[PDB]
Amino acid sequence: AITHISPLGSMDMLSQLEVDMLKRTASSDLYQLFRNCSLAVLNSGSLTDNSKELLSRFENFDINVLRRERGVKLELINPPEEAFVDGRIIRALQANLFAVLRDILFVYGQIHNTVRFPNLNLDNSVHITNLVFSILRNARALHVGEAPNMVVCWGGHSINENEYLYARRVGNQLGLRELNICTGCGPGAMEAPMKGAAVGHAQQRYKDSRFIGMTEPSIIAAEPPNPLVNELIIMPDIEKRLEAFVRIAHGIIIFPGGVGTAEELLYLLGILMNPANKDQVLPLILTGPKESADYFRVLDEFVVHTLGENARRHYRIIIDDAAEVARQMKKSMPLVKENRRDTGDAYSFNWSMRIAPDLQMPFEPSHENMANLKLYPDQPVEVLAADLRRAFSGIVAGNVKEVGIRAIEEFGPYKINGDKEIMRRMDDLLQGFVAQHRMKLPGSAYIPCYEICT
Amino acid sequence: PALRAITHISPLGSMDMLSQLEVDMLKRTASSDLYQLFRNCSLAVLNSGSLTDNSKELLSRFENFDINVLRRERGVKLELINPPEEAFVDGRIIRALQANLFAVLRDILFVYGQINLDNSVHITNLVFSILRNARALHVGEAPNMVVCWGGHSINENEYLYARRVGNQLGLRELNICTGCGPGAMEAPMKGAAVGHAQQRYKDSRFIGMTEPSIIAAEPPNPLVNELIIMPDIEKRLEAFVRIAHGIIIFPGGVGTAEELLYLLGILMNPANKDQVLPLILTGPKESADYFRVLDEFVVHTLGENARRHYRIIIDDAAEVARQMKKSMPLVKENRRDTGDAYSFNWSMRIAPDLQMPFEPSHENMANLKLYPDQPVEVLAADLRRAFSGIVAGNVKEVGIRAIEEFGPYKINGDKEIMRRMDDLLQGFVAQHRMKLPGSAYIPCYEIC
Amino acid sequence: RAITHISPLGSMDMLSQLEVDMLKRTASSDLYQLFRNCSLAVLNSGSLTDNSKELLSRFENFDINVLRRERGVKLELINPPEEAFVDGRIIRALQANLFAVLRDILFVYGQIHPNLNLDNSVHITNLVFSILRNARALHVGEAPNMVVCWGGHSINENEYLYARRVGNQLGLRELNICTGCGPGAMEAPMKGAAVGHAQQRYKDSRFIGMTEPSIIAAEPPNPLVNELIIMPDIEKRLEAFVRIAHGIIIFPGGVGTAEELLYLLGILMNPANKDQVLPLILTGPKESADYFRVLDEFVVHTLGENARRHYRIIIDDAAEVARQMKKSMPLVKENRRDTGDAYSFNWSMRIAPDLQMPFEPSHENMANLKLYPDQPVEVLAADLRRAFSGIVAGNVKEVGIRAIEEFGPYKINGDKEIMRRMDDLLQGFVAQHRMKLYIPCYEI
Amino acid sequence: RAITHISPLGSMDMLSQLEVDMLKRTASSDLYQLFRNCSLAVLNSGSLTDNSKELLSRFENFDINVLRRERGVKLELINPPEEAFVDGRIIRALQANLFAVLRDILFVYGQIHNTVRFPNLNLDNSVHITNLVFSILRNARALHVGEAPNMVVCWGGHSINENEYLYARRVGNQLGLRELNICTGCGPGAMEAPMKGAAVGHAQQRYKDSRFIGMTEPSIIAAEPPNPLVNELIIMPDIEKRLEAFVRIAHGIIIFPGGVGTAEELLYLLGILMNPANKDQVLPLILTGPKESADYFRVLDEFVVHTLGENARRHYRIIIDDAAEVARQMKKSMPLVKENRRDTGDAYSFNWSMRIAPDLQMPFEPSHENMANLKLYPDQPVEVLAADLRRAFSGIVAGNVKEVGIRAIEEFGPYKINGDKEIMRRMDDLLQGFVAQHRMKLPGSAYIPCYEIC
Ligand SMILES: Nc1nc2c(ncn2[C@@H]2O[C@H](COP(=O)(O)OP(=O)(O)OP(=O)(O)O)[C@@H](OP(=O)(O)OP(=O)(O)O)[C@H]2O)c(=O)[nH]1
Ligand SMILES: Nc1nc2c(ncn2[C@@H]2O[C@H](COP(=O)(O)OP(=O)(O)OP(=O)(O)O)[C@@H](OP(=O)(O)OP(=O)(O)O)[C@H]2O)c(=O)[nH]1
Ligand SMILES: Nc1nc2c(ncn2[C@@H]2O[C@H](COP(=O)(O)OP(=O)(O)OP(=O)(O)O)[C@@H](OP(=O)(O)OP(=O)(O)O)[C@H]2O)c(=O)[nH]1
Ligand SMILES: O=P(O)(O)OC[C@H]1O[C@H](O)[C@H](O)[C@@H]1O
Ligand SMILES: Nc1nc2[nH]cnc2c(=O)[nH]1
Ligand SMILES: Nc1nc2[nH]cnc2c(=O)[nH]1
Ligand SMILES: Nc1nc2[nH]cnc2c(=O)[nH]1
Repeated sequence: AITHISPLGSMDMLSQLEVDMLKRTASSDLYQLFRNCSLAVLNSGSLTDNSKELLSRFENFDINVLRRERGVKLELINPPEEAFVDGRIIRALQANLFAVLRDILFVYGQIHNTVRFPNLNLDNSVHITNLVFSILRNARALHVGEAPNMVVCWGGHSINENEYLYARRVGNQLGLRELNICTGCGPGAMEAPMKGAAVGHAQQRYKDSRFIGMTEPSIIAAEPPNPLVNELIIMPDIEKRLEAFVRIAHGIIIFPGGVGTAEELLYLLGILMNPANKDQVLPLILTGPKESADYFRVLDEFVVHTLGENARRHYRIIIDDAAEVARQMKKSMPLVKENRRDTGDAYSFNWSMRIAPDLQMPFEPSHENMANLKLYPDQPVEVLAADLRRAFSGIVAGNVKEVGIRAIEEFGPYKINGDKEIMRRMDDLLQGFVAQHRMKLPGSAYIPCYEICT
Repeated sequence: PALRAITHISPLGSMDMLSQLEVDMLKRTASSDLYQLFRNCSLAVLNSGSLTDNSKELLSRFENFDINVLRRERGVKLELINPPEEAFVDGRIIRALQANLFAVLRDILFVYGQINLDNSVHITNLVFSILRNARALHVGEAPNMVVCWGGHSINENEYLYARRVGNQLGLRELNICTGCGPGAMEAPMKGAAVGHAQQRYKDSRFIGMTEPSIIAAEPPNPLVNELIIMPDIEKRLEAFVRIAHGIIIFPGGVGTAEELLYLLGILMNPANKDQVLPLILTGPKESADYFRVLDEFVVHTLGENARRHYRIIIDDAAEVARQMKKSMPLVKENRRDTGDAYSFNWSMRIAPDLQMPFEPSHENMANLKLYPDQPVEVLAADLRRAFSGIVAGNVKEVGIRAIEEFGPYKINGDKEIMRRMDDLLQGFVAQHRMKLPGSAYIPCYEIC
Repeated sequence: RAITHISPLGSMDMLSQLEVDMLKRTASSDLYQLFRNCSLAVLNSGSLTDNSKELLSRFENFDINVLRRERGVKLELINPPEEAFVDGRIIRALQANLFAVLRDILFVYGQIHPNLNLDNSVHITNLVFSILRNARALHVGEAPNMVVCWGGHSINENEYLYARRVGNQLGLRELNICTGCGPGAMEAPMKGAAVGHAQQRYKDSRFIGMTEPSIIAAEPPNPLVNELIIMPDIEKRLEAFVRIAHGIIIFPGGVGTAEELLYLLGILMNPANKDQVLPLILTGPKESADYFRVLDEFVVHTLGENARRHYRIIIDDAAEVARQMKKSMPLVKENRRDTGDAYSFNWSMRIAPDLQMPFEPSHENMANLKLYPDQPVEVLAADLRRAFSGIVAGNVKEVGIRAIEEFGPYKINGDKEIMRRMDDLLQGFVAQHRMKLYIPCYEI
Repeated sequence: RAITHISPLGSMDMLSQLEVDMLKRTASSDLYQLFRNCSLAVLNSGSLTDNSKELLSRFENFDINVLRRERGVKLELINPPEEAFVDGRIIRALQANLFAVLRDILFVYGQIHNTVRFPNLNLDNSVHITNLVFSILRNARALHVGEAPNMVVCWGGHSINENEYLYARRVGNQLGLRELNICTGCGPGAMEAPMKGAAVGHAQQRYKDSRFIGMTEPSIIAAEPPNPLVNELIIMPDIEKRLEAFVRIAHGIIIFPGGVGTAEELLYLLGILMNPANKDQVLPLILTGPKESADYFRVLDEFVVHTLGENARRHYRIIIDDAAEVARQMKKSMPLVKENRRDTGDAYSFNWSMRIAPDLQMPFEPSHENMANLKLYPDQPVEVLAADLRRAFSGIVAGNVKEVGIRAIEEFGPYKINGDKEIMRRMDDLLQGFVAQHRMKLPGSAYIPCYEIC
C-alpha cells in the first residue's frame, strides 16, 4: 500500500535547493527519527492503551520524500489504515505530517550534528531566543496584530480520571471564554484541557481554535500527538521548548504532574523573580481537583520557606474551581495586552522577558555540578530558585532514573553545599511526594542519595 | 420591584433586521396567551446542555423565570428575568443559546404572528417559507445533508454506535439534521463534530428540527447550531423529508416508528417511483432483533415491496457513512434530472393523508383504518397517525391531559396487524424507549 | 433569433413555486412593457452613445421571458445588446442589475398594486424599509459611512470634474456613495470614490443607485453602480434617500435643486427632528457661487436664518467637503446609539405625510397652498417646494404652460414678500443661464 | 507634524530582533541614499508633475529612519510629501509600497551576504540566480499556493501618445473583463494604462482579487515613482533578475510599442522560447498596438523572420487594433498554461522548468572588445544568435543615442562587428525604418550607423 500526500499548511512553497536539501536529510542518519515522528502523527487518536506498542504494530511502514518541479510530496508505504477515509488522508493528520517534515527535516536537520544555518551560534543566548522565534514564525504560529488569548497548560502525561475530568472542565471554562490552549501535545493533562476547550469553542461559535502542541523530537517519536492538536510544533530540545512556552504564553496554568510539577514551578519562579522581569505580566495559576490540595500545599510550603513570602506575588493556587481559574485568565488578557503595549513588545511573542542563559542550557547532574550549587538563603532569590531546580532535579534522578542511580551507585551520594534549613525543606517536599504516592521510588523507603557538605 | 436577575440580549443569527410594524406584532403576540408557550420554549433553550432529566428540571426549578420582548427604534431585544445561571459566562449569554433564543422568537412568535392551511400546496409553501426564513436553504450548496432519526432514550451501546456513525459521516464532510433532542438525536451530531474537526471542515450545519409541543419540554441538545421549530409534527416530518439528501434510522420508540411509517408512506407512493432518497436502518450488533421485529412488522403490514426502499446495516458505522457519501452524487443527478432544487426537494409528492394535521383525540384514534385491504400508502398514513397519537399521549400536554381524562386510547383493526403492533410496543416498553429512566411507563394505548 | 439564459445573481435566488408562478404571470401582464424596457436599459449600462432615447430605440427585436429552471427563475434574453456579453457570458455587474429589475419591477412593484394601505404614512415608511431589506441593502451592525449625493444628470466638464474630486476625497476617507444612479453628478462622485477606495485598499465599495421605474426605463444606470434599487415612485425614492443617508451632498442641479433643498429643509426644520443628526452640504466648483448664493438668499428670507442651522455651503474645496462628512460619521453613530435607532436606516426622522405624497399642479391645488411667513416653518417649506413644482412647470412644462394659457394664471394666495423672493430666485436662475426658458403665473 | 512614524503594512510585520538590528545596520551604510531615494519615489506616487526628476528634487530635506521596537520595525519619515497623507494618515497603498522598499532594498540586500562559510563548489551560478529570484518573489508574498494561472505580463514604452495609451487601456479593460491580473514594470505609459483598464473591468465582473504587480529594479524606481495602480511592488536586485522574474511569473506576455527597446525585449524572449529545451513550454506571446503601429510591428516582424527564420513566428503573434481579441487569446491560453504546468509538475505561480541560458542572466558591457566577440552568423544556433543580436542591438543603439556610448565611439572609432553581411543589412533596415518612423530619435538629424563589419 503506497500513497502520495501533497503538502497542507506548511512546506507548500519550497525552492528547488530546499527540496534538494530535504531529500538529502531524509537519506541521512536522521531517517529513523523522521520516520518515527511521521508514524506517530499518523496514529493520532487511534485508541490504544500503550502507545509504544501501537507504533510497534506498523513495522513495515516507511516514508520517502518525493521531488517534483514545484516542490515536495510525501510517499507513505504501509501507513496506518485508520488515517485514511475512503482512500484520502485525513486533513488533520496531513497537516501534522508536513509539520513533522518541516520541523524535523528542515529545521532539526540543519541543527543536529552540525549547525548549517548561517552564523547561528547555539551557545549564544540571543541567538537561541531568535531561533525559537524563527521556528514559531516558520510554523506560522505567531499572528500579526492578534490580541492576546493563548493559555499554556502544563501537567502530567499520566493522570487519573478525577484529574482528567477537572482539567477537562478548566479547558471547557477557558473555551467558553474564547481562550486558546497550548500544551505539550501528549495525553493526560496535555489533552483534557484542549478537549474541554473545543466543546467551549463550539458553544461560543468561536471558529479560530488554536490547539498548539509544542513537543520535541525524542517525545513525538514515541507518543502520537493527542487528537485535538491542530498546530504541531516540534522544538529542537527541551530547553527551547520551555523558552517557547514562556514566550508565546499569555498565561500559564499548571495541573498536577508528579515531581516534575515542582521543577516546572521553580523554572517559572526563577524567570518571574528575576528583578529584570519585575514589570512583566504573566499570570500563573496552579490548580487541581479537591484531592490535590495536599499536593499543592507541600509544594507551596517548600517554595515559601526557601524563596520567601515574596514568591507568592507570582503564583496563585486554586483548588476545585474550574470557573474561577478561567475567569482569572480571561481577566488578565487585557492586562497582558497593556503590558505588551507598554514595552512595545509583540502581542504573540514575549521578547522582553529575560530568560537567563543558564535556563537555556542543559544541566548535567554530575557530582561536580551538584556540588557547585550554592543553596544558601543569602543568594539572589532568582539564582537560588534556579539552583534549587537543578538540585531537586538531580536528587530525584538519583532515585528514579537509571542514569542517575548509576551515578549514585558508582560514586556515592551527592555532596550538597547548602543551608541545612533549605535542605530540610527539600526533604520535607520529597518526603511529601513519596508519602502521597505522587513520587514512586524503585524499591521501598525514600533514599536521600545526598549529603550536606563539600 | 423585587430583586431579580436581569439582562438584555441582542438578536443573533435571526430577527436582526425587523420592521417597526413587525416588532409591534412581536410585542403583541408576546403578551397574548401564547406567552406560556413562548416562555417555556425560551426556558428549554436556556437549559440546553444541563444533565438533569427534563420537566422536573424545567418549569419546576425556574418558576421565577420570565421573558419580555423589548422594543427599540432599530428592532427587538429580549429581556430575561431570572434565566438559568449556566446559560451565562461571566454575565454574558453563551452564543449558541443566544442563537437558539432568537430562533424560538422567530418560529414561535413571529411565525405564528402571521399564521388556507388545509390546502397541500399552501402547507408545502409554508414549510418552504419557514425553512428559507431560517436561512436553512443554501443557494448553490451541493447535496450533503443527512437526516438521522432515533430514540430519545437509548443505552450507552446504542449511544456510542450512533456517535460512530456520526463521526464516519463527518469524516466524509456530511452535515446532520435531527429532531434536536437527546439520545440518538444528539450522538450523531457529537460524532460528526469530531469528524468535521479532523477534516478542518468549517461549515458544520447541525440542524435541530422540532415543534412547539416537544421543544417546550425537551431542550435542544448542545450540538444544534441551527434550531428550527415547525408548527406541528406534520410539518416537522415534511421539512425533514424535503431537505434530506439521505436518511438514517437508528433504534427508537414510537416517534421513530412514526417517522419510518411516514417515510415508507411517501416512498411507496407510485408517484415517487423515480425519486432518489437513500434510506439506511442501522444499529449496534445488539439491535439485530429490534430490526428483525421492525422489518417483519413493516413487511407484514406494507408488503415485501417495502424493502425496495430501505437497507438494514448491523454494526458497521463506516459502511453506513460510505454508502451515504456515495449516494450524494446520485441525489444531485436525480435533482438535475427532474428539474428540482438541491436544497429543497419539490418533486417529492406527499399525499394529503400524510400532510393534513391529525388531532390525537380518542375519537380519531378509534377511527384509524388499520386493515389489510387498504391501499399501501393509505395504511401507512394511518399507522403514522396511530404512532403520532401514542407520542402525544406520552409526552405532549394535549395528549397527556386527554389520557388523564378519558383513559387510554383504544386502537382497533385487523387482529393480525394488532398483534404485530402490540408486540412491537411491548418491545419499545421492555427496551426502555418509551420514557427516560425513572418510574415505570404506563401505556396510554389499549390495543384490541 | 439570438437567445441566452441568465441565472440569478444577488437576488431572486431562493424562490417558492408560488412565487415563481406569480413572476411568470406578472411578466405576461400589461406590466411586461415596463419590465422589458427597464431590463433593456440595464443591459445598455455604460454604453457610448449621446442620446439615451436613440440608443434604446435600436433594440426593437429585444424581448425577455421569465423561465422556471431548477425550481427557481432564469431570464431568457432575446436579441440582447452584444455589448453586455464577454465571450458569451453576461457581465456580472449587468447580471445583478438585471435581477434587481426583476426583483423590484415584477416582484415588488407588480405586487403592491394584502393589508397594505399605501395612503398610511407608517405603511409607506415600513414599505421603503421592506424594499431596502429585500434588496439586501441594509447591513447589520455596520458603522455609518454612506454619503448620498444629489445633482444634475446633465452637467458641464467643470462640474463633473469637481464632483469627481469630491468623490475621490470621500473615497480616500473610506466613505460609500448613493446617487440617483444616472449620469453626470450621479456618476462622477462614484467614479472618484472608486479611485480613492483603491488607494486605501478599501474592499467593501458600496455604490448604491436608487431610482424609480419611469426614470430607469429610459435612463441606463451608470457603469459604476453596484447595488441597483428601484423604488416604486419618486416619493418613495426620496424617503429612501433620507433614511439610508448618513450625510448628504447636493451638487448644482438647475432649478430642481431648489425643490431638493426645500424637501430636506421641510424635514430638518420640523421641530420633531430637532435632535436628528444629518449633515447636509451644498457644494460646487468656483463657477457655482452665484447659483448657491441666490439659492441661499431665497431660503433664509423665506424660512429664516434658522434654515442655516441645517446646511453648509462650500465652494470649490473637495477635501474640506469630504473632511466634514468623515468627521460627522461618529456624531451620526452616536446619534443612532442614543435614540436606539438602526445604523443602516434612520427610523426616527419624522417625514410629514404630505412629503410622502405626490402633487398635481392643478389650479385648485396650486391655490390651496398657504405661502405665509405665519405658517410653521416646516409646513411653509413643504408648500414652498410644492409651489415650485407648479410655477416652474407652468413656465417650461407644456401641460403647465397650456394650463396657464387655457385656464388662467395659477392665482396663488401668498404673502407679497414670500412671492417676491420666488421671482428673485427664478429671475436669478434665468439670468445666470441655470434655468433656460420668465412669466410669473400667480396673482396673490 | 513634519515627523511621522509608519507601522508596517503588507510586509515586514513579523521580524526577529536580529533581523531588525541588521536592517538598522544596513540603513546606516552607504546604501542609505539608495534607500532614501526609493522611499521618496514611493511617497510621490500619483503626483501630476511632468518631470519626475524635478519632482524628487523639491524634497532635498526629506529623510527616513529605520526605527527599532521590541516587536519589530517602524519607519520614521522626516518631511515627507504631504500629498501622501489624508488627514494626517499615510495612504495605505503608499504605506505598503514604502515597506516593500524596506523589504527589497534593505532586507534582501542584507539576506544576500549572510552566506555559508563552506559553499557548495558544485552548484551552478545560474541555479543560484534562479533560486534567488524565487526567494525574493516568495518573500514578497507574490507566489500564491494553488492559484490557477491568470497573470499577464505587459511590456511597452514608458512614454507613449494619447492613442497608444488608450489602446493599451482597452486591452487592459478586456483583460480585466476576463478576470486576468496584470504585471508590468510599474512605471507610467504602457506600464500603467493596462492596469487602469484592468481595474475598470474587474469592477464590472465583481472580481475582488485584483493583483497589479509592479516589477522594477533599484535604479529605475529611485528615479521614477511607481504608478498609482500598482498594488504589489517588487524590486529585483538588477535588470537581469527583473527580466527573469517577468518570465517566471508570467502566464502570458503582451508587448506594446516601445521604441527600439521593444526589439531588445522580443529578442530576449525569442532567445528563451526558441531554446530547444523549451520546445514543450506554453507561454503565449502577443505583440499588439493601435492601427498606427502596423508599420512599427511589420518592421520588427521582418527583422525577426529574416534573421532568426520564419519559424520564430511559432512563438509570437502580432495583432493590430483588436483589443478584445488580444484578451480573448490570453484567456483561452490560461487553461493551456495550467495543463502544461500540471503535466510537468511545475508550480502554477512560478515556471521552474523554463530554461534561461546563463548568458541571459548576466549583464553586457558594450565595450569595443565585447562588441567584437559577438558572433552574428546564421550558422549559429538560433537561440544563441537571438541572444547575440540582442547584445548587438543595445550596443549599436547606445552608441547612436547614449552619451557614454557616443563618447566611446568618438574615442576608439566605430564598432568592429564580425558578422554576416545579410544579417547586418537586416539590422540596418530595422534601425532605419524606426528612425524613418520617428519611432527612433538620434542626436542630430542624420542617422550615422556607428558600426563596421569585419
Ligand atoms: N506593542 C504592540 N503594538 C501592536 C502590536 N500589533 C499591533 N500593534 C499596534 O501598533 C500600534 C502602536 O501604537 P503607535 O501609536 O503607533 O505608537 P506607540 O504608541 O508609541 O507604540 P510603539 O512605540 O511603537 O511601541 C497600536 O495600534 P494603534 O496606533 O492604531 O492604536 P490601538 O492600540 O488602539 O489599536 C497597536 O495596537 C504588537 O504585536 N505589539
Ligand atoms: N443603537 C444601535 N445599536 C446597535 C446597532 N447594531 C448593534 N448595535 C449594538 O446593540 C448593542 C446594545 O447592547 P447593550 O449595551 O447591552 O444596550 P444599550 O447600550 O444600553 O442600548 P439599547 O438599549 O439597546 O438601546 C450595542 O452593542 P455593545 O453593547 O456591545 O456596544 P459596542 O459594540 O459599541 O461596543 C450596540 O453597539 C444599531 O444599528 N443601532
Ligand atoms: N503541477 C501542479 N499541481 C498543483 C499545483 N497546486 C496544486 N496542484 C495540485 O496538486 C495535486 C498534485 O497532483 P496529483 O493529484 O497528486 O496527481 P499527479 O498527476 O501524479 O501530480 P504529480 O505527479 O505529483 O506532480 C493536484 O491536485 P489534486 O490531487 O487534488 O486533483 P485536482 O486538483 O484536479 O482536484 C494539483 O491540481 C501547482 O502549482 N502545480
Ligand atoms: O419516541 P422515540 O423514538 O423514543 O424518540 C422520540 C424522537 O425519535 C425521532 O428522532 C424523533 O425525532 C422523536 O423526537
Ligand atoms: N516541556 C514540558 N512538557 C510538559 N507537559 C506537560 N507539562 C509540561 C511542562 O511543564 N514542560
Ligand atoms: N429623488 C432624487 N433623485 C435625484 N437624482 C439626482 N439627484 C436627485 C435628487 O436630488 N433627488
Ligand atoms: N525589465 C523590463 N521592463 C519593462 N517595461 C516595459 N517594458 C519592459 C521590458 O521589456 N523589460
